[PDB]
Amino acid sequence: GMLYHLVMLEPEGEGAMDRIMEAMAILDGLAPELPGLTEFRHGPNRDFEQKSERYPYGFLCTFTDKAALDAYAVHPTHQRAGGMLVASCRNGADGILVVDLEV
Amino acid sequence: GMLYHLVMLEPEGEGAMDRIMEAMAILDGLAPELPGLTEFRHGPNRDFEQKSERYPYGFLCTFTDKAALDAYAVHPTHQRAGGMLVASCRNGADGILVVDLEV
Repeated sequence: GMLYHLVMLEPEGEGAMDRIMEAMAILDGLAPELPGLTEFRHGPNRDFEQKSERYPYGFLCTFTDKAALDAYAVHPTHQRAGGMLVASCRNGADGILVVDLEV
Repeated sequence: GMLYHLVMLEPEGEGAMDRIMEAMAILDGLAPELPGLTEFRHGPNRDFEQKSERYPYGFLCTFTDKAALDAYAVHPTHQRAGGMLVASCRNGADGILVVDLEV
């Protein structure tokens, strides 16, 4: 079963978006190197209906399967990028919403 | 200018999911008739990191542009299905998170 991994971010502090944007470039580089991560996309939340105002930025990974998601989890590039995101968000990991939709 | 429209649901009540799957079937049949809606997916949130327990189900629509999202917004068949989602979630539309990532 195919997994859409959605990560919504709550930036907090001076240089939070800058660091997040470096983390996005780090993850753009990683995606092509992981065969089970078929698509990686990121951007501002335009929130046209004003129903997610807490999360001004997010990203999406599409994985072939759970093995692919786990390969991504553990890769040193992603652990570094993940650390940077946690350092850039409100109350750390608590300012990061992660959904894993099986589609 | 491509838009990822993500809807996460908080079902509330007996028969909430039953109605949500009815609304999903409506959107499955509509998506193919909306040419700027290039992909429509949905399923349960496995939430492997326990970081989104609130939202057991969700869906993603990929739109080519804002005009495509607007065409979906105003389509009477989408509105029917969206009213069903609202009436199936906790405290109405309060139980629905909607992101629009511009990617």
